Amino acid sequence: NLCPFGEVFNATRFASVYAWNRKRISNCVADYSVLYNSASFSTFKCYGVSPTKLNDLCFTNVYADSFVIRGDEVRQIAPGQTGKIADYNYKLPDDFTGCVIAWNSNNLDSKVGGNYNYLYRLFRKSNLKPFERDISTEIYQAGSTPCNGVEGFNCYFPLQSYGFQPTNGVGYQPYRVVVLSFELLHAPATVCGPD
Amino acid sequence: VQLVESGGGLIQPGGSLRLSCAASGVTVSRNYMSWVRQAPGKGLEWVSIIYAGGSTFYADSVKGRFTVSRDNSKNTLYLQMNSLRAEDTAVYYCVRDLQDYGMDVWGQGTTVTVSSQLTQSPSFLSASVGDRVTITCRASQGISSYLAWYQQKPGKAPKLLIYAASTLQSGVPSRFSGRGSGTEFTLTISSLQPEDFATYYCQQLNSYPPGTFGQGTKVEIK
Ligand SMILES: *[C@@H]1O[C@H](CO)[C@@H](O)[C@H](O)[C@H]1NC(C)=O
Repeated sequence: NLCPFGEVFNATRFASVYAWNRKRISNCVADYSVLYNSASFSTFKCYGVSPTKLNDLCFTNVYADSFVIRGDEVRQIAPGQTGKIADYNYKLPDDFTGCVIAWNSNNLDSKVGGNYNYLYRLFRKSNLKPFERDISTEIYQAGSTPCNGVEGFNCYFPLQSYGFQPTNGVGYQPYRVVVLSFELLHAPATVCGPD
Repeated sequence: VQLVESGGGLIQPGGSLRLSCAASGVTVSRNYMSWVRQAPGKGLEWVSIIYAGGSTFYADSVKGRFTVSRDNSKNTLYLQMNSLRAEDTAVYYCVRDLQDYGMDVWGQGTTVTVSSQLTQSPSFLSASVGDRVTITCRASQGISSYLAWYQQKPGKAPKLLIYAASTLQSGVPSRFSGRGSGTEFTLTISSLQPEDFATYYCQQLNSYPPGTFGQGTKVEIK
């Protein structure tokens, strides 16, 4: 059977980037060219592999990470980047093998007066390691006095909502992102390109 | 809570300075910390930022020449300023940067003298005590509610009034209000008081490039 890419790419809602979703894809035929040839994706950037060679490769498993961020932040979903998203939300490794796919989702993910459902981690003390996921919601201590679960001065809830309104400039508009990654072990290959 | 800048002075072009910002009541290493400067008679210009996790970013006007850094054991922020130019002349402010919630803590500034988009309307306004005063800030694209307002009294550091376009900063008098979403934003002072004669700045939050300020509206007597 064909790999269930539609479940990922056509999901009604995407995850918040701080709580980014990972879907394991396995035991199926992947036709990557159908993704790469699509006029839907404004970003389709592979690292450590060329898109036109994917259909010729077999992997143990494939993984699809997905989430929403601002247009201006899509550039952070790449090896070697810094900023609030790369540092505190979703971190690719410096030498990455995989593909980053993104498309404007203003028609789905903005709302008149604002869609506030999509969040990002604004406050964190240190950077994420590659592929780390932090879903904690402890009150963030910004001074020397402990917060003890109470918000206030120097005591901040660590997540913030994007304000996605349809009239936003493109850099402030929501983008849906899928990062494909590939796994090769001393195990049977379960995801190959079409025969 | 205070930020105390030092290290400024009078120098010729080509020289170097190091600014220090000693913090108390906020922890430099746990915060976004920015440097913002203001040339004499001009508006605010964001210079650099350092993240809690260590990332640094710079205005194009200073890239390659300035370096922001910190010493956690001294709770101190630094700005190393090399290859200084006449146009780097300004007061340099240390600020604690809350991003979506504006720049809420400002130092008093240190003066550097080197010597051999958001549009506010009007640029100048004359008013009387008790007047209702409104100032408008217009963005070049839709920015939702990503706007802050600041007041800067003559000789003083700016003070945060409003963030998220309409949220009153804690401790700020209720006669200040902000409205707007999208491209057009207004600050209203419901009954102007003698202490309210100042210059007001809007700021586009989480902007690209970072730290976009309007050019300021000066509210003056009569
Ligand atoms: C998503 O839905 C569209 C419209 O039905 C379809 O053409 C496209 O192939 C789907 N995407 C995937 C990855 O299956």
